[PDB]
Parts: sequence; C-alpha cells; structure tokens
Amino acid sequence: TGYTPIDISLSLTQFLLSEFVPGAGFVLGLVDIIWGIFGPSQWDAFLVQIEQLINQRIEEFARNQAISRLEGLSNLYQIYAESFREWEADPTNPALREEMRIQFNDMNSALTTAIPLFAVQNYQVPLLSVYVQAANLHLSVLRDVSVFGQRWGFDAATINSRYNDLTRLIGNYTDYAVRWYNTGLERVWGPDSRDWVRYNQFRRELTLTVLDIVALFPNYDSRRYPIRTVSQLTREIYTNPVLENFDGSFRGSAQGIERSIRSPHLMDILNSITIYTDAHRGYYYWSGHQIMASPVGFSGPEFTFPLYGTMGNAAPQQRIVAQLGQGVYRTLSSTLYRRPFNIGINNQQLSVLDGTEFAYGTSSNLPSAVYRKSGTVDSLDEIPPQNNNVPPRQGFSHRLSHVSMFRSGFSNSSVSIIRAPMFSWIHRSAEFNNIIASDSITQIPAVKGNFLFNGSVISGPGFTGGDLVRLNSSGNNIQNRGYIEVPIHFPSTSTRYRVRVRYASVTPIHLNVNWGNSSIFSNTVPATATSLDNLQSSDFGYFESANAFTSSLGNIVGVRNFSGTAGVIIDRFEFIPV
Repeated sequence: TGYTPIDISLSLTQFLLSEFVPGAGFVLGLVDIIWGIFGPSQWDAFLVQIEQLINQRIEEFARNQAISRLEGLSNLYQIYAESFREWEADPTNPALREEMRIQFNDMNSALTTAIPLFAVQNYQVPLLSVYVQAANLHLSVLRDVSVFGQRWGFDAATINSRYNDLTRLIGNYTDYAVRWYNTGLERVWGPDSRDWVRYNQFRRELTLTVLDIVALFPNYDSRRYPIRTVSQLTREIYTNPVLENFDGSFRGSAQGIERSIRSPHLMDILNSITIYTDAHRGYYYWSGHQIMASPVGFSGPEFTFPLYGTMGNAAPQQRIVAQLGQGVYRTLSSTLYRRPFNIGINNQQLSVLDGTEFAYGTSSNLPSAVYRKSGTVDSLDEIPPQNNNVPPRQGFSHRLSHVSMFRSGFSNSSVSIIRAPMFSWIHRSAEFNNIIASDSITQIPAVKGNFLFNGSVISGPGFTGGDLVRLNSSGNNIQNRGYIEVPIHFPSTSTRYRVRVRYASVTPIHLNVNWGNSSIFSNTVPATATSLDNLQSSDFGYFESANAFTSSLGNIVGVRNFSGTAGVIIDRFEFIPV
C-alpha cells in the first residue's frame, strides 16, 4: 500500500468533518476507517510512526499489552457496530434493545479499563495516537448512549450519568492529548536545522494524527450538537524542501527557521506569488518573492506582504497565480546545494530552489504553474491526500496558504547563501467562504473574520483546530470597544438560525453579538476560565441568541466586548438552524 497512520488519520478527519451526526453511519464509518482491521499490524504501525520520530521504542511488555488491548477493542467494537446496525434496522425489537444495552456496557467498561494502558508512564508520547484513537471511540460510544440510550431501554438516571461522563471526558482526553503533544514537541526541539526538521516533522505529523482529531471532540456533546455539525480546521502546517532534503545541518539556525514562519493572523487566501531569480556561476535560483493575498470570501481588497528574501534580476520576475480551481494542492520542488571544495564570494555555498512546480486542486484538470522546472521534493509525501481513491488533485487534504522564507547571506558579499522557501498548508475544510448550511450546525472560527479592532489573533492552545481571537478591554472608552466581524453567505434565505458563540473569559463580561446592523444578543455572560494564558478544554463555554433569525438581517456577524477592564477570547460562531 505504502500507507501510514498519517494517511489513515487524514481519512478519519475527512469523515469526522463531513459526517458528524449520530446514527449507524457514524458507527460503521469508524469500523470502516479504523476499527475493522484484523491482527496487530495497524497498531504496531501507529506506534512505529511516533517511535521512529523520537528515536525511542516503547518498553516491550507495555508495547505488547497496548497492541493486544487494541486488538481486543477492535473485535469488541466490530460486535457493537453490528449490533447497532441490526438494532437501527428494527428499533422496537426488545431482544435487539437488550443486546445494545449489554454491548454498550461491555464497550464502555472495556474502554475505561484499556485507556490507562495507552498512557503508560515514560511512554505517553509514543502511545499518544493510539490513546487518541481509543479516546475518540470512547467519546463516540458515550455519545451513542446519550442519544439512543432511552430508546435502548436505559433509565433516565443511567443516561444522565453517562452524559456527565461524556462531557467530563471530552475535557480530560483533550487536556491529556494536548499536554503530551506539548511535552513531546518540546523534547524534540534543538538548536540546529536538523533538529528543526525533526521538530517541525513532529508538529506536522502529530497535528495530523492527534490534534486534528482532538479538535472535533467537542462535537460529541449531543445536547450541544443534536444534529449534524461541520467543523473547520484553520491551522497551518509547514514544509520546507531546501531544509528537509538537506543531509547536513546548519548550526544554531533552528530559532531563525522557526521565526521565518509568520505570526498568528486572520485567515487569508493566497492569490499569487511573484518570484525573483538570482544567479551564481550559471546556477539560477529563487532568491526572493512577493505574496499577494485576500481576506476570507474575497471580502476586501487584495493586500501585499513585505518582500521575502532578496529581489534578484538574473531573469525576469515570474507571477505564479495560486488561486485557480481549488488553489495549489501540491509543490514539486527542485533543490540546489552547492558545496565547493574551496569557498568564497566568487564560489559560494548555495542552499536554494532552482525550480518548483505548483499543481492545482481541481475537479477536472488545470496545467501546473512551473517556476523554471519541476523537481522531486514532493509536498504530497508530507501533506498526503485525505482520499486516495481519486487522483491527488481531487483527493487532496490541504491548500497552500502562504510562502515565507528562511534566508541567510547576500549574493554580493557572502560565502554562503540560504534561500529556503517555507510552504504553509491549511486544511481544505477551511473554506474560501463562510457558507451557512441549512441542514446542519455550521461552525465558523472567529479567525475566519475579516475585520478586527482593538484585539489580536493569538495562538490556539492546540485543541481548537486553529488560532483564536482576543478582544481587548475598552479602557472605559465606548469608541474603543474590541470588535471582530465575520463575512457570511446564506444559500438559503428562509431558514431561521440561532447564533451561538464559543468563548473563554476569566470574569463575567458583557458581550454584544450583531447580525448585520441588528444586535441579537447583548448581555453579561459567565466567567469560564481561571486564566486566558493556559487554556484547558473546560475553559471554553457557550452563549447564544435567545431568538432565531433569517439572512434578511444581513451578511455579517460580529461580537463586541463592552467591558472597560476585561478581555475575552472568541473561538467560533455557530449557526443553528431551527
């Protein structure tokens, strides 16, 4: 196959993003993508994928115990799934209802017992992806009993008790996973470029196999999400062909490489990249470039970033239009390393790109844009498809959101030149527009807004699928009130929507939600957190408009912080069709 846990996880994410609704389909999805396997192979592969990265194998007894238990859970969940399917086909049947009650208890009990074995002391990191798979299944099964347990014949006390388990464990599993993600990532940090490559690889691979799945855990709260709900993952992950295809190591460069990534920002759409070519001893290369981007929904003028790298004129500038079709899904780069025996200003070490093909996502086909030539350092190896049953240009998992640059040296005066374009990839669930569905709960992260006043975009804690918006206090000035505004599009003009906001606050705070020019909520909302600096799962709460409205109110939604002294974090807006 050539498949890894990264491929499998991306496919699970596609499923959880588009089919997050209770019923037989969800249960059978999980068997099809993850739990329907035979034997230890898949599980062993999940462990190897992290073990080989941190260069540490799990102690052999604990390793075999974890694998062995996952096999048991798989067998048991296959039986549960089949019983569920049979029950759904004939729901009033008391034999099938009794079998669901027994199967749920066995599944619930088995998972509660198994999970600590995926959290074994000194091996939490390499066990983290199987931990998260088991957690996911557990929350799934607790959600099942919450939605269907009455129909199965459980009493109200048992149902409410299992529901309280669900909401608590959404929190505990999330905090555990993020904690060990942070700890694992930090242990892999080092001062040189080889360390940075490993560090970013850890970030990338565990974003795909852990954090992306953890960001969907809140969706399991059936009282909060009683119908289908669609999340959007706005976080960016990174490739860097020059650094990642380099067998040596630039000393002390790790910090500089990490800082070449741009800081937290409102989501934008990459429109074009204009690449400048420089040359040395007949070797032509990508010396610098300029990015042009738009706000979400193309809802404001195109803006230009400051020049990346240096503006060479060894050949004419080339404008690559990124935003054709579904955008650029893939880069195929040619790396150029020059390492002469005798180096100097007239005979430089070069670490650069002498070519890149930019390939487009498209439901048919579009010729690639090519800077000079194609190459074989392929983003698809690190940023694989979410659906490998169609061609990659249709089954892609990410879109190119930005290109920045790690750079060192000047062509006129340095012995060593590094120009290492940093490619930034956003998950394709981050839609170009904010489109409100009529038959599901649409989640729109606040970082998908296009106007932020007296506030800033801050790094997410790792479990929200992206970054967050912080609205500052006014300093008791009514004209200086923190505001985030989000452009939205309603394909259905008759559906009525309640607007719910997910937020974090240390003190009770007065917030105003506008839909168009109309205020649909203006009240104090409770404190949810002890600190805005170290967010855990339970620090996020919800408030909502009491009434429901239609798109006649307008094409923007916003939140304003009325407090003169306190700040607030906005995660996302949620539209609930009534």
